[PDB]
Amino acid sequence: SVSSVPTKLEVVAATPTSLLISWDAPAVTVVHYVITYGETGGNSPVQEFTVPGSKSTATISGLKPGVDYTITVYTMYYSYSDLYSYSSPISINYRT
Amino acid sequence: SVSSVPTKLEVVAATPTSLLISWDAPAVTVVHYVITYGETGGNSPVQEFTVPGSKSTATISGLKPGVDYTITVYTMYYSYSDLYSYSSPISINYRT
Amino acid sequence: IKSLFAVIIGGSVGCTLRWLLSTKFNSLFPNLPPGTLVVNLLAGLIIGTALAYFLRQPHLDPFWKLMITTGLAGGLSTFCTFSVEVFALLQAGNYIWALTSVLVHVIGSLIMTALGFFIITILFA
Amino acid sequence: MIKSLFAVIIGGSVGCTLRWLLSTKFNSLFPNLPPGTLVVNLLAGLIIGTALAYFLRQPHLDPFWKLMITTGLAGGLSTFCTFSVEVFALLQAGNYIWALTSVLVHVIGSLIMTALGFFIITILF
Ligand SMILES: CCCCCCCCCCO[C@@H]1O[C@H](CO)[C@@H](O[C@H]2O[C@H](CO)[C@@H](O)[C@H](O)[C@H]2O)[C@H](O)[C@H]1O
Ligand SMILES: CCCCCCCCCCO[C@@H]1O[C@H](CO)[C@@H](O[C@H]2O[C@H](CO)[C@@H](O)[C@H](O)[C@H]2O)[C@H](O)[C@H]1O
Ligand SMILES: CCCCCCCCCCO[C@@H]1O[C@H](CO)[C@@H](O[C@H]2O[C@H](CO)[C@@H](O)[C@H](O)[C@H]2O)[C@H](O)[C@H]1O
Ligand SMILES: [Br-]
Ligand SMILES: [Br-]
Ligand SMILES: [F-]
Ligand SMILES: [F-]
Ligand code: NA
Repeated sequence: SVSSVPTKLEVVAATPTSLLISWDAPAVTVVHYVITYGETGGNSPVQEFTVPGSKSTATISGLKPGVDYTITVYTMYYSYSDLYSYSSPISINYRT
Repeated sequence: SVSSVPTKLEVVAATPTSLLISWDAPAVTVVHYVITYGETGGNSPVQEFTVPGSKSTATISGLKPGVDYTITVYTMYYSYSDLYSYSSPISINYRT
Repeated sequence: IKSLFAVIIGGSVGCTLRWLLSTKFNSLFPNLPPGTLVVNLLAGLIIGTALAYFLRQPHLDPFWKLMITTGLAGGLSTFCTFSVEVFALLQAGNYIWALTSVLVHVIGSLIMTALGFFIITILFA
Repeated sequence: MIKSLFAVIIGGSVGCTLRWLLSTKFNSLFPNLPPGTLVVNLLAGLIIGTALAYFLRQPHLDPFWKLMITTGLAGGLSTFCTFSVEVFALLQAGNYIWALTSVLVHVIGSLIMTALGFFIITILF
C-alpha cells in the first residue's frame, strides 16, 4: 500500500536553456528514476533519461528559451508483490 | 542410502591398561563419535565417551591388564532426512 | 505417498505464513524487508529446536519430523526473496544495505538456529 | 484474499515437493555442501531472476500467476533453514572451512542465478 511515485517534483534552479529539477524519493527500493521532458504543446518529441536510485535531482539541458515544457519523473522500483515495475509519474509544467 | 556407521575399527596401539583405536569416517557430516567399551565377560558396566567428528582415533585408558573388552563406536551425525540422529554401532573385541 | 503429504501440508502452512507476513510487513522497511527476515529467523529457530528435540526422540514418526522441517520451516523460509531484495539494492547503488541484509540474514538465521538448539539442549539438562 | 491464497498453496506445494525430491536424492552425494539444497536455491534464484525481467515487461499479468511463481514456486523451492542447519552442523563438527565455503557459494551463487535470469531475459527482449 506504499506509494512508489516520487513527490514534490519541482524546478529548484533555472537558466533560459537548462533546468535543475529535484524530487522526494518514495518509500520503496527505487532502482533508478526516469526523467521525461518535452514541449507542453504536443508538437515536439519527448526525451527520456535515467538517474541512479541514490540521486533525487537531475539536470535537463539543451532547451529553448521562453518555451513551456512538461517534465515528468517516474521510478523503476522493487516491491515484494510486483518485483520490478514502473510507477505512475509525477508531472510538472515549467516555462523557460 | 549412505551409511553413517564407521568402518575398519581396529586397535592400532596398545598398552597393558590403554587402547588406541582408529576407524574410517563415514561419508556423512559426523558431529561426534560415541565410543563405548566394557568387559566382554558378563556384567561389567559399559562406559562411553564422545570424540569430535574431526577425529577418527580415540584413547581408552584405565583398563585392567589381560582382560577381554568389547569396544563399539557409533556416530551422532547430520543427514538431510533425520537431522541429528545416531547410527548403528560397529564393534570389535580386544584383550589387554 | 504419506511422506509426500507431510511436505504438502507443512509446506503450504509455511508458504501461507511467509506470504501473509511478507505482504503485511515488507514495505515498512524496504532497505531490509522485515517480513522476509522474520520468516527466516523463525525458520532457523524451528529448525534449531527440531534439531535438538528430534535427536532425543529417535522413535518419533518421520511424518512429524518431515512436516515440521522440510515442510513448515522449508516453506516458511525463503532464499529467493532474500536474493531479489539484495539484488535490487545492488542495482539501486545501495551497497551498504545489500551487505547489511546479507549479514543480518545469515548471522541471524545461524544464531536463531543455535538458540533453538541450545535452548532445548539446556532444558533437558 | 482467498484466490490469492490458492496461488501461494499450489506454487509452494510444487516447489516444496521439488525441494524434497531433489534433496533426498542428491544431498548425500557430497555432505560438505549438499548439492540438492544448493541446486534448489540456485534454481529459485534463476526463476526469481527471469521473473524479475519478465514481469517488468508484462505489467498486466494477473497477480495470481505472479503470486504462484514468486511467493509460491520459487519461495517454496528455496530454503534458508535447511541451508542453516547444514552450516550449523558443520560448525559443530569443527568443519569451519566447509562451513564458510557453504555460506559463500549459496549467497553469491543465488545472486548470480538471479543476475543470469534477469540479464538473459533483458538481452532477449
Ligand atoms: C555466537 C555463539 C558461538 C558459540 C556457541 C557455543 C559454542 C561453545 C559451547 C560450549 O558448551 C559446549 O556444550 C556442548 C553441548 O551442547 C558440549 O559438547 C559435548 O557434548 C556434545 C553432545 O551433547 C558432544 O557432541 C561434544 O563433542 C561434547 O564436547 C561441549 O563440550 C561444551 O563445550
Ligand atoms: C556479490 C555479487 C553478487 C552477484 C552480482 C550481482 C550484481 C548486481 C548489480 C548489477 O546490476 C548493475 O548494477 C549497477 C550498479 O548498481 C547499475 O549501475 C547503475 O547505477 C550506477 C550508480 O552509481 C550508475 O553509475 C550506473 O551508470 C547505472 O547504470 C546497473 O544499472 C545495473 O545493471
Ligand atoms: C558467525 C555466526 C555465528 C552464529 C552462531 C554459531 C553457533 C555455533 C555453534 C557451535 O557449536 C559448538 O561447536 C563446537 C566446535 O565445533 C563444538 O565443540 C566440539 O568440537 C570441537 C571441534 O572438534 C572440539 O574441539 C570440542 O572439544 C568439542 O566439544 C561444540 O560441541 C558445539 O556445541
Ligand atoms: Br529442513
Ligand atoms: Br520472491
Ligand atoms: F534463491
Ligand atoms: F532459517
Ligand atoms: Na521456502
